[PDB]
Amino acid sequence: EIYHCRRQIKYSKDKMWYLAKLIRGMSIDQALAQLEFSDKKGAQIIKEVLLEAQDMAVRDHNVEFRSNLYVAESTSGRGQYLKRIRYHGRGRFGIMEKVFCHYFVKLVEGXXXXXXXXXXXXXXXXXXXXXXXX
Amino acid sequence: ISHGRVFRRLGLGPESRIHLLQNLLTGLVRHERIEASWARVDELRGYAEKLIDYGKLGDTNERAMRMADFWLTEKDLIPKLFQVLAPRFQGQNGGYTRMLQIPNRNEQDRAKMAVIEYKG
Amino acid sequence: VGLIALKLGMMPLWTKDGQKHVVTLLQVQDCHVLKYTPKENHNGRMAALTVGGKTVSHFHKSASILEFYQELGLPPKQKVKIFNVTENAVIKPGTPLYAAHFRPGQYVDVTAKTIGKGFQGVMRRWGFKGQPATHGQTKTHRRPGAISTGDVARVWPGTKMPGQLGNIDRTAFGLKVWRINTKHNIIYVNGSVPGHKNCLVKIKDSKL
Amino acid sequence: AAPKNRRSIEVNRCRRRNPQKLIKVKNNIDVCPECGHLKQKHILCGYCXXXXXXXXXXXXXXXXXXXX
Amino acid sequence: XXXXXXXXXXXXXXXXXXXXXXXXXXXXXXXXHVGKTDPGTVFVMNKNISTPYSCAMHLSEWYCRKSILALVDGQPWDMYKPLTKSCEIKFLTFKDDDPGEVNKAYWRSCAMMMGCVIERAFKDEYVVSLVRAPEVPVIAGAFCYDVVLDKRLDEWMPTKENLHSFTKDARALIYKDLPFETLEVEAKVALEIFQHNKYKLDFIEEKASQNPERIVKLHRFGDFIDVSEGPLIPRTSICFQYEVSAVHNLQTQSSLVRRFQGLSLPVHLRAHFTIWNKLLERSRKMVTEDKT
RNA sequence: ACAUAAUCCCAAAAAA
Ligand SMILES: [Zn+2]
Repeated sequence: EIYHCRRQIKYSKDKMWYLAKLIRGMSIDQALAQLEFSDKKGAQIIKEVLLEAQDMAVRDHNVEFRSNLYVAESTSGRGQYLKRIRYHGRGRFGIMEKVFCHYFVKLVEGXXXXXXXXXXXXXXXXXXXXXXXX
Repeated sequence: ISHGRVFRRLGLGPESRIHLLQNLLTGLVRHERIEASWARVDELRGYAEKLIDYGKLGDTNERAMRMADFWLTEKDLIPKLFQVLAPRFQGQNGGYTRMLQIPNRNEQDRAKMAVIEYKG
Repeated sequence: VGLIALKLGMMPLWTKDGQKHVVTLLQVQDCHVLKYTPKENHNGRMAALTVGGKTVSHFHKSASILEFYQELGLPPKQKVKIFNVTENAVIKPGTPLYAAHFRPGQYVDVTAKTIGKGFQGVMRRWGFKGQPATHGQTKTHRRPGAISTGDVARVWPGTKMPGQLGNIDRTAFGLKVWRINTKHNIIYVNGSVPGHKNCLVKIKDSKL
Repeated sequence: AAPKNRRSIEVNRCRRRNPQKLIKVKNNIDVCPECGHLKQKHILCGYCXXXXXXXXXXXXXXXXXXXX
Repeated sequence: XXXXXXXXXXXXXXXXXXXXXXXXXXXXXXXXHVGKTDPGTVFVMNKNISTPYSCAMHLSEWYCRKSILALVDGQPWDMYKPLTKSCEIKFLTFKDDDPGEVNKAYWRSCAMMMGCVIERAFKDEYVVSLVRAPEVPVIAGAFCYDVVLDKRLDEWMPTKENLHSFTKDARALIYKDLPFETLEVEAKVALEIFQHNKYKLDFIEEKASQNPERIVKLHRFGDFIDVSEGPLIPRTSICFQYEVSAVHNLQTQSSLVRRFQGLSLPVHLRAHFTIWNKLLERSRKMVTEDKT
């Protein structure tokens, strides 16, 4: 498995998670194209992370075929918070919290296989007949 | 309501809109091609065709003359418009002011970019 | 007895009596009977009335739509609608039809799509008076004001409030037909018709 | 107005995930007919065009500087 | 007929395993692939019987899935065509200005495919008997599949529902996603496998013996085997749809020949259902023509 | 004869 991580980078975790779930389960190529033409602040960063992950995959692991690489797991954690003073009216100060995001990428070789297909009639006729016999 | 209405706003006043059109048309006739937002471009098309047609009317004619002087203040644009750009489009009717799309977006507002160009 | 039409426009007419009459024109492009569905409990049978533009065939793609047009031997059509026929004696198989089907002096009902106003305030919808524009009134001018009473917490279902208006089906009743043109396929109908010109409308037999 | 009580995790997740549908993924990817590079659909390439537009801008600046 | 087909498939699998073993017996080789499709690309690997499609996979998944044909040293080849030593690899696709090669390959793949389908349907009923004739490609956009049948099939008429069922089974095998195999075999073992088919025997004996190359390429799809002098369609996912248009009966030298013909869909794209019906009419008319 | 939706806790029933 090929792991890559980026910490102490300042971006919205909730916003980066949008592009993080986007490439999860998807193949390297499709994820690359997506992140390239995806419009957001996380697009560039996650693109860099992916590119570095591919470079590490090729150089360190010495992978024979690049097409056998896909994205198995992607996650976004929260780092330290920078507290800033936001000046408001009537002599009151609010607390502006600048967040941070630690991006983690876990890659596994082999062809990507994901099936979300579920037959309704089969699952119903099986679960009902098994629940009636229990 | 927006029902049956051309002549968009784009967050500018009437004078600001007209002046914007005059500036974009200035750059367009000067450089023969320009890059701007898709809305401003699509809006600029018709006015460009209008100025071209006004140039096609006549050089000696006063109506076309004062119209051309009204929209374009610059003294450099008019002779290049009438003597050079106009006679090549003489045969064309709707064949000028082509619009194309630009692959990337701005780093700030991510505004959709488009280019307007006359036929060479 | 009825057919699907297309709103054309309006214009005044002058009767020999000298009385002015404001009428609207309903144009008939094409009409064909597609499917005939018999029923029992409803005590009536349904027929298919269809007005095509023939252009939409390529830009509108569906399996069932195209297969329907092809298997029925029907040319490409823009609008397919249904009509309820109570009388079983007047029911005919699939046939093309003309705008001569209507006669002058007959009162008809017109079903069409009302003009969409988009998102509209409490005004222009339920026709509320609103608040005054003066005398210390602050930002209450177009506001609906109070809604419910302290007794009942929740507001009653069906309460009048600002929202989307128009773009829905409406039927106008009691519209007299002054005259019809077969060759030009034009229908002269006295009254008002829902929606803008070129929008699909429906001419049906009224109830009097 | 002010919130009556603190939001539970479940409501937050169900609100921030399902209805927004995250980011809907369509296919914008198409191969450039010229250089064969991957670019956006219904749009000019970002490889064989931007360089030619910069060369055309430099040629227009050189022609405008030579004419003056 | 099932035992003979299973014995022929087992003998063909054993002959393919023996030929592959004797040819790949030396696993030490140098394969260098260098060339510009897109700008320049330079790669060096060590393998025997190297596949250029594996190099397409080496580049990326995109160029891999978009790979149709492989141009090597100026000579067009299939993506399954083995490469040796130094080679210049180019990727040819349908959208390119040279549709000819992928078109011919497409028509020959379609002929083969139904070559399997008809046989499988004829394996459903033991009553029928099938003998394969040679296939005739037509650059006009047509392909003619020639065969002969038992007397019982000569007496019984080909009702419309039949051909519809053949089409359904064809699409069935089309979404079944079965990979094509490319084998290199001698004319002898091939003669032995094709013994039950007279026309193919005559084909190999007459044509292949005059050829200096004793190495013949057998394309295997499922339990079906076909002889091809040219490239084959990359996968079963490449072909979106298929149709059976019509048949013909030719009389030559007091012999009857039954020729089936149909059409194919390139790059998994169809304009509409209307133009599809139009394509049916066009297909049948092109069958009526029988170009030669 | 009082003011949001009914029955004096469901539905009904009958007159040890
Ligand atoms: Zn390009």
